[PDB]
Amino acid sequence: PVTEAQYVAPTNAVESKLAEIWERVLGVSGIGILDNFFQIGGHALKAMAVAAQVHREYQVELPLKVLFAQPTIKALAQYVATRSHHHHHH
Repeated sequence: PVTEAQYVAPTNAVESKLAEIWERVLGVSGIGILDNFFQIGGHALKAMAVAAQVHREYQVELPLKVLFAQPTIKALAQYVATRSHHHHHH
């Protein structure tokens, strides 16, 4: 009960790349930062397919637990961004 905004195109490059990837998986155009993946027509099978190309592209694991909990470009962009950053596992 918070995804009530109108379509808003991605404005940060990360968001912009994920929105493109969604268009290639869903076969539609106009993916926004607030577009709820499941509302667009996507489902679990599609969600797992997103993580497949993204894991190889962004070098990062995306479990369904994140995709389903936060089915939005904004969420994935931040979840991915914080992981792509320079960690210090040492």
